[PDB]
Amino acid sequence: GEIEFIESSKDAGFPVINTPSKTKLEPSVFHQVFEGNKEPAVLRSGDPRLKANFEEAIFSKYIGNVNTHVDEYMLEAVDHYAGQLATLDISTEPMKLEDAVYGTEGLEALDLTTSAGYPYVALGIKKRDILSKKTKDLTKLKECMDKYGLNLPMVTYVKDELRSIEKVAKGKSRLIEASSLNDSVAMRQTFGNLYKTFHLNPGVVTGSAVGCDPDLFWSKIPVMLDGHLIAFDYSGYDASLSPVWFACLKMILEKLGYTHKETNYIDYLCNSHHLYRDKHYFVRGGMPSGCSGTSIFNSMINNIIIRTLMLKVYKGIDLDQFRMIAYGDDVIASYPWPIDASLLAEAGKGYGLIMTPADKGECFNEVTWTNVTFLKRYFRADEQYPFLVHPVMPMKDIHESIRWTKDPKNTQDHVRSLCLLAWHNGEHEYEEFIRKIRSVPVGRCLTLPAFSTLRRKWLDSF
RNA sequence: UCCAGGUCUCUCGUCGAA
RNA sequence: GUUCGACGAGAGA
RNA sequence: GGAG
Ligand SMILES: [Mg+2]
Repeated sequence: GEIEFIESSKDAGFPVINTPSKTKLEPSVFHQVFEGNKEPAVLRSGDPRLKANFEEAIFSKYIGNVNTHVDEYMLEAVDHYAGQLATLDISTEPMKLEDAVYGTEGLEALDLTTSAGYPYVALGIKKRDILSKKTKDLTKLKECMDKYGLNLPMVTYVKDELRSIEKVAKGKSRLIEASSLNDSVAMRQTFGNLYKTFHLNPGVVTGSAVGCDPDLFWSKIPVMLDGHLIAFDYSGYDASLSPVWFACLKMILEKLGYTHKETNYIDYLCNSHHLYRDKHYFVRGGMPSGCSGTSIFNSMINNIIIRTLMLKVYKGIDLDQFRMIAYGDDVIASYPWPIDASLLAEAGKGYGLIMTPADKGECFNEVTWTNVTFLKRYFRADEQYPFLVHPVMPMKDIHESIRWTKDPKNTQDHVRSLCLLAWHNGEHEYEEFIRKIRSVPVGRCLTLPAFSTLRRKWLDSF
């Protein structure tokens, strides 16, 4: 992806937006209890912790575009993945507007607690001023879509979240692109049936993990990926994507049954326009993270990409024995024979992708069931029931979370939620976690679940 | 004086009235 | 208890 | 800009 052009929003008849410049995050009562290396991301150019230019840092992800055509490897990649998806019977018929907006099996309602994007954000207008799940009213919505139309600019915000202090110093904060309510609705009408079929079918046929519950899904993964493991990381995947990959996505969408007018919606993802503060800018390429379908489309593209690389690097690879599960850029895969991920990274480079060793490792060495991760979780077979597998989030990540709060009123919910992640590390580790929580006054006021109760509910869930 | 911060998935919690 | 609904939070991508 |  590449920022092609920047103009003042005033030139283009857009207002200055007003982007929150202060974190909601503050140290919690457990800040001194646990060790941690993360702090709230830099949100503004005048952050005292900055050791580099902030705006340069945040837009640096747009590394550029490769100018190459859809080659024979891509075509074969698209054909093979389209053949899997054909078994799922995805309807290309538009989703009913009420279902698209207020929810249906496999697809939750629009989030009414989030911004409505442009122009509503500059008009003081919220989603709740327009939509209500209690009434399921569409009258005010139809009228706002008629009035303001589609293909509105997305609004760039700096994401408020914890980051390593290294990334704080370099100002390497992440950006989100707020989709207009109108475009979210139009997207959901057009692709809603695809969305729900993916959500309902996580696994190696969609090549997607969206819709999964790691507590249950982790036990299925080794059954689905029974070959030699393949995993690697991407650097700035979303923003690294060149237009050729969107061209591929549109082709696979056509093979699914979508027409040109419908695939043209992808042009608004690939060739996108944005508001940041007092600027209006144009990006060619890059998946604008925050558009409707971000996860599904990033995952679909990841399925096209990794097939492409396999086919290019290894002639006589048999994709029918390839298995992969992607969640956006995150991926875990297998092939019956050892695949050199460093060679895939090499081919990836020519396609404008930056692929590095899994989990920020030093070399593209062997990926094993013991060291592989997915959705930041390790895999550990239950010692009692070896066919059941624990999703294991590292305690250090659980520690970073508990050390901060967006509101001390939520302490009970926050800490309970973390317990449900922590116990998969085992009873000893869990009790040490509970103990440190109980080492400060507030901790002793919390209702925390017993290890035995968690294990019991888990086994019961199967 | 106060508000402004995406798409989605999963899970937990508080409310439900069948 | 169980479903389905509305609201809050946490985590992941 | 929205609201009180
Ligand atoms: Mg990964």
